[PDB]
Amino acid sequence: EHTWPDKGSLYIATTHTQARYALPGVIKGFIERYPRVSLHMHQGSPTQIAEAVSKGNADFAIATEALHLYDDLVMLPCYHWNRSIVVTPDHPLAATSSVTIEALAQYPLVTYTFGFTGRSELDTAFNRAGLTPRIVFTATDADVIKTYVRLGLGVGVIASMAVDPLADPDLVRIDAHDIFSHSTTKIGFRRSTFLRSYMYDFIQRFAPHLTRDVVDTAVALRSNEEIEAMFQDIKLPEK
Amino acid sequence: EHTWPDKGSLYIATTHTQARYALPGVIKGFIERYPRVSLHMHQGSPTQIAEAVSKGNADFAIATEALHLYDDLVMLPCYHWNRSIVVTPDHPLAATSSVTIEALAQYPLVTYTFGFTGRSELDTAFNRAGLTPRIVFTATDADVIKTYVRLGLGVGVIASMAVDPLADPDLVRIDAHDIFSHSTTKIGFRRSTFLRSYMYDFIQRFAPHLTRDVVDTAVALRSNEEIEAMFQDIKLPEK
Repeated sequence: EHTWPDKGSLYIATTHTQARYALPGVIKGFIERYPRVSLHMHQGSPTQIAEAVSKGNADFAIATEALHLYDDLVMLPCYHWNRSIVVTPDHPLAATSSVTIEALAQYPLVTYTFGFTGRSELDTAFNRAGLTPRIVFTATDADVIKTYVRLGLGVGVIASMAVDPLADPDLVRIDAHDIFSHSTTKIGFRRSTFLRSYMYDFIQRFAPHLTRDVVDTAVALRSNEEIEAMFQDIKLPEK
Repeated sequence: EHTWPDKGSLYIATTHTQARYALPGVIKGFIERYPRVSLHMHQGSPTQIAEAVSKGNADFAIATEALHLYDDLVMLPCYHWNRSIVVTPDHPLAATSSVTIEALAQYPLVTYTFGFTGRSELDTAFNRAGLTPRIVFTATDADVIKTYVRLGLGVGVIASMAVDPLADPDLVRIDAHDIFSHSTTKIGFRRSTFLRSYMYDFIQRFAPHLTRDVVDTAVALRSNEEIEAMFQDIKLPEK
């Protein structure tokens, strides 16, 4: 209908990438739908994020899957995403017909800060291929990464959701989905958290397969591993 | 002339705000001027920044002044900057003729992460006025801060250099220079670092009053305090 009168607060701890490219539409929709809920969002490192909902006052952790770190939280898979290579049109990569990771490792890289927004998968891929990449520029934000790629500092590696040809018309995007293993964005919370109906609403808005029932089943499992296995038959959203 | 053949590396540890709004022009100019220097830049927290040049491999720390943290580095003042209030045109602040900090504290705030990019001065100002601000949104990036201000999450407080009416035409900027004490961006390095001529070039490009002589005098002082006092007669750049 119109709006809910529900009343309460919703504290989110998340990353730049989620805050910037994944959440604004969800949050806009939620804000008009749930007028009397005080929404809070604090960008943090994956460590800070886990700490914030684990020890602090965040209700929800929204971040890409990071080891046994969200271990004592209820973690739910929301969507899969991967990386795009960003270069200038005059870059040797732009000419190259199919670009591999040995071709990519030839160049200085401009990408995410270590342990952020799935850097691990980039590192792991290089380790696996026995290659040592020259990472010269590092940041939390795809925007400045793009800025420095356009100055010729090197080859950008960002999240594909952080690119758009409409808003970055002077760049060349190369999909690296066959180059890196995909990353999974997860939503998480403390088990002791009483899940308000707006909390269910929000979760399902951000992750449609996560209906109230499914969420309730997941908390009943008491393993994040079993929770992820719940969905191994279905194709999760790709972003 | 054209270019220098000089050869070496330049490792910079800095913040988002510097990387995004203060450095790209300097770096572009430096990159064509100093072709054979490998430039590296890694965004980090003020803690990471200090650690990186203090313990790690960064040559230069570029960040706003942060206590006895850069204590065992050579710190040089580069420029002063302050904050702007960012709201939507239909915000009560936009109508208000002169906006004070008691008027501002009436509203939920969208600003920098704690201990970042001069948050302290915002906090200190609120403490001094005996006011407790409702900070609902926090981030390292002015861009997403602006994004969430436009959704009506609250009142933005960013660096003035992070705003432009040309590139953010649908926002209202209010200068808060009489509201917050200014912040000072500083450049810093380890004393044992041999200062290459490109390093002097770069420093002076970023901070014109910091000529080779002046820089050399500053290292001779062996106090960051005396170094800052060297310039107390002149007006530092304002950004």
